[PDB]
Amino acid sequence: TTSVLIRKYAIGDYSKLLEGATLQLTGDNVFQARVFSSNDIGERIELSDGTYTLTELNSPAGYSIAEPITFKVEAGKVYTIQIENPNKEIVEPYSVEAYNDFEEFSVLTTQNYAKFYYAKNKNGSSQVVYAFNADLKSPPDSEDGGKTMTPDFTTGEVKYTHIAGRDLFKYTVKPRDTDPDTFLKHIKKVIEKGYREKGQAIEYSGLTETQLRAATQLAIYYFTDSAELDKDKLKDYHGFGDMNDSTLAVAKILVEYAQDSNPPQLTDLDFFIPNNNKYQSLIGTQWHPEDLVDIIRMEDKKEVIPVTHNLTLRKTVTGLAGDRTKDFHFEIELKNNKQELLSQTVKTDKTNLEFKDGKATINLKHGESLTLQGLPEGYSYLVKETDSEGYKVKVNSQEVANATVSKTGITSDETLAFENNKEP
Repeated sequence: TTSVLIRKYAIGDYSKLLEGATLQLTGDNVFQARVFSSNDIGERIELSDGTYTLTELNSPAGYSIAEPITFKVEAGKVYTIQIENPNKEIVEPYSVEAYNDFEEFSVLTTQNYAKFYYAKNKNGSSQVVYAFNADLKSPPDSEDGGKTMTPDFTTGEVKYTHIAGRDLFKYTVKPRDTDPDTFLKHIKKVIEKGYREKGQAIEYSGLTETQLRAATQLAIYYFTDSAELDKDKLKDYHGFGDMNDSTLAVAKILVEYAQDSNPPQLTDLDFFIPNNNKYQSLIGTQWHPEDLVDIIRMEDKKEVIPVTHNLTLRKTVTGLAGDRTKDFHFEIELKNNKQELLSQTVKTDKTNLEFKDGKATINLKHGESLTLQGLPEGYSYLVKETDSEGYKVKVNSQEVANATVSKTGITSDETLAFENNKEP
């Protein structure tokens, strides 16, 4: 039976796992549902075949609650929606070494390439690897072929989590593609035709191993950082001015092959993510599935606009025939900044309010009010008083025939003062 780890990550920052999220895992077989706190390495569980569901009961301060993940365990494998689980990672994260071999020398034209990146395989050998982010820091310098590494000044030793390169789109900063799967194919085929191993046959006449590696790396950038393969535009671009014309031409051949319709011959590649977000993620040239186990990966959204707002409803009844102890009812529909219904709990000065598919219902009598709290920037409301029968209705002193009002793009606190009038 199947090993899984439940790991909580923050969208956009994978340098460590996101701790203190309250998580619940639910199934439907003979399996005991359980609650736990997301932690720095993952939650290890051994599971029988069946269908399970991970739910976030709530999130660390400053994060949205994520959508529940449903997955199925079958015959030692994990499936989700239907595909086979793409998240395969090592058990001790940020434990793999990668380094830039600071003492290796070989030029592009006039100047040492010096982007000689490697990750250490479990058995001690070194695989060639390539940067995925052209502006972040390279793997730590080693002066002795990867046996010792310069630490980072602030976070210390920089090590990496080894994952299967699937779903690599999210680590790109400025990619050309918009389809994740298309993107992945592009990447695997660049690697397919580029430099992978010491002493391999260089299909391209007159290039050194190092010049191919440079070509390969620039091709990756084409796709990951939208690098323009043009000698003019490259003059000052991370040392690629020193790239001669034929070496550049190969880089083009790699991009053009990858863009073509052939399936990738590579099924899978190692990928590495560093424990410092200013450093670059690395795409490997080899594939080592022995160490990788299934991860149920849930990604929490950083709360992007820390500013939140209040919305107050009031009821006042007037005229000689107005029932001051009638409960008037209000249907409230909220949509967020990006035009999406709110399926979440909401805080008030009284008891809390669950919103189901953008909606919720409250009531008030003459003199009662209710303040909603902590609604996002750019939110919009639609609010209706549902039982106005008999009463002339004004909202913020405006006659409102169908007892309904709306407002989009709200950048501050807002008030809806309903008047219910009934004269005899």
